[PDB]
Amino acid sequence: ASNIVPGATVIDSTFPKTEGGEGIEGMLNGTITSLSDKWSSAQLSGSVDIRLTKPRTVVRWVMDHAGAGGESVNDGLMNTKDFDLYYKDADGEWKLAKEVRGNKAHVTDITLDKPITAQDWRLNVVTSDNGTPWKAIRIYNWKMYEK
Ligand SMILES: [Ca+2]
Repeated sequence: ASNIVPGATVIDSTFPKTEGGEGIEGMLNGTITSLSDKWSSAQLSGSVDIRLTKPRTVVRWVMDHAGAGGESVNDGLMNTKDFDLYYKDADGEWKLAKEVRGNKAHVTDITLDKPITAQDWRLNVVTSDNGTPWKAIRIYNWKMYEK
């Protein structure tokens, strides 16, 4: 209802185009149905550009990492560590909304410094985990909220 990511389209990414289990769309649907309701990639870093169903004024940004979906629940070794959110401004320029460094938590729930109005948003995964033996990008949901 209030998460405004679901229905978003992928407009660009820096990952080889590839069918198709646990694709990018997995983190857009806002659900944790099962192990298959995430995005996972063997490429340990990269970015995703999405276009929301409409422009939104975003105040809050939530990421459900692997631990939130029941993977490595005890230690969080599979949880995304460094990752940033960018937005495309009115002039068409990408601007940094929020940088995260050193995360280990299952869920990151971040209020933005200020409300940001944009339709196109970018997630950049810098460091995909916290030293799990089975390294991968594993993101259950990318969620954002208006006031
Ligand atoms: Ca999901």
